[PDB]
Amino acid sequence: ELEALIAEENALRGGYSTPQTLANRDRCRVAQLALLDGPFADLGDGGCYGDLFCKALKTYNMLCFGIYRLRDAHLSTPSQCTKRYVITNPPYEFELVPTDLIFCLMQFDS
Amino acid sequence: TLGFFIASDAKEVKRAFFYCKACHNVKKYDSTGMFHWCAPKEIEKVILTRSEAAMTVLSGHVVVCIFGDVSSALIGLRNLVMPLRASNFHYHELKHIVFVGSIEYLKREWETLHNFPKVSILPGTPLSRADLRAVNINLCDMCVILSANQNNIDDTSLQDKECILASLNIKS
Amino acid sequence: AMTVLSGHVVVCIFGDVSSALIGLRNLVMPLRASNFHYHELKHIVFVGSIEYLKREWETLHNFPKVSILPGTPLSRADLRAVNINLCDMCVILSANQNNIDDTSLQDKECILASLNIKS
Amino acid sequence: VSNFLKDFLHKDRDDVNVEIVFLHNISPNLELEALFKRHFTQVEFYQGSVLNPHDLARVKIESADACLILANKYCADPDAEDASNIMRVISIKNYHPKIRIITQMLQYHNKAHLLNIPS
Repeated sequence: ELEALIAEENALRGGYSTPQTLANRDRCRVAQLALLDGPFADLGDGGCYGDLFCKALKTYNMLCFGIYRLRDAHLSTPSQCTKRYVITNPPYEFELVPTDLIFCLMQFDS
Repeated sequence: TLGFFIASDAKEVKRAFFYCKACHNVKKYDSTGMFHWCAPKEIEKVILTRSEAAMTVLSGHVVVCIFGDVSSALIGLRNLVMPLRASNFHYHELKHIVFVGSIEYLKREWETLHNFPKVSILPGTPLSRADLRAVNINLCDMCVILSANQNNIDDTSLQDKECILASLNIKS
Repeated sequence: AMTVLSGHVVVCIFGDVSSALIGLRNLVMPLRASNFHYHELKHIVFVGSIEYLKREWETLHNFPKVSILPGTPLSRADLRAVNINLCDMCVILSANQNNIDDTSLQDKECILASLNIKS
Repeated sequence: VSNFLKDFLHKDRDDVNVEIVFLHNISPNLELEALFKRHFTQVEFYQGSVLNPHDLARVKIESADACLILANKYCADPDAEDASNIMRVISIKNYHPKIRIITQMLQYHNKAHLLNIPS
């Protein structure tokens, strides 16, 4: 419908707020969360990814679908590199480190 | 109901189909209400000088460095701004967008962007360190380097020179 | 939009500031002959680029009922403003008769405009 | 090439056992071919691009003493030529970071870009 409206007018047309549009506002958005100080901080210290996924889905209806991890996280020696790589859909037994980011689809709340 | 799965192999996907429990006043949005919308504004209101951009404080924003000319093909930056202005984001969570680049190309493409809330223009060059320091490039959430000059070159490998030079300049 | 056009002629022109001249006088002169009464004359609206119509206006400014819409034939808003559903005829012309590597691609604008109007 | 070979392969130069390998994608014309034939015992030409790592491997860039990049002094846009030369430097240093590079730069404000390469 938005495609047809844009095709017709070649622009975006504003409109007054109605309950139907405000209901249409509720969607899910892509985000990254850090395990440093969130509610999952205790689970992020060596815990398994499956427990994090189950807790996030059951509590906040949040769908975790990937880890974004520092390149030198597996090295014993400390490093100053802040580059991170992508792990897509890790298994249940995949371990976690506190310096990780979690891809997630978060719901809309007012 | 069709469902979309992420899986290593297609054989395990079939288990989802043969599974049984026995065995185991003011306009703030568009007409559709799916994107943030604002009253149209002239391009003169959003253009910032280097000193004026220095006075304002930008943090957690997006900087789009554009290599474009007055006679180059249009990228279509609306497709870049529309995902960042969806209604599932609150107004305070919207990221400020600063287009750093030539003013002629942005004048050409402004007539599809003037309905979005927080967009600003820096008429400079992505290869100049003064413009990048004025926009607080060390505090931005993301820097997107785009090259509108997608014209054919005798060597295709030389079509990425501006982007690579800008990336190394920003990193250095 | 304020004025009401019915039983008129809409000429949708694909032209640029540096394109060959069609010579639209040859289109307007048959429609302005004296064997038609003044009330039977059909209003003519040229929808297209304003530069090309400025180039060719100096041979058209002596005819009674001619109007200009500086827009694009491929835009539905311009066609709705001119009341395309009430016109007696819509004439789609392409002034960009320049040579193309493939000649079969010289009719793309006219075909796209025709399908857009039909849809 | 004529000037560089005239100075480099001068007769009064002390005895140096150095061979010159010209890597260039554009095939030489008749006069360049004749010039290479006059110095066939010390000068070789190969067709390829610096930006392609395979062509760098063909000319044994990992064992070369130095890489010399010549600029097009007669170009419409000096900035484009400078950017192309800087990208060639980037490619060569990416293949082998320890090689010595002598490059020609047209504009003075562009050589600062060479400070952005870590190698």
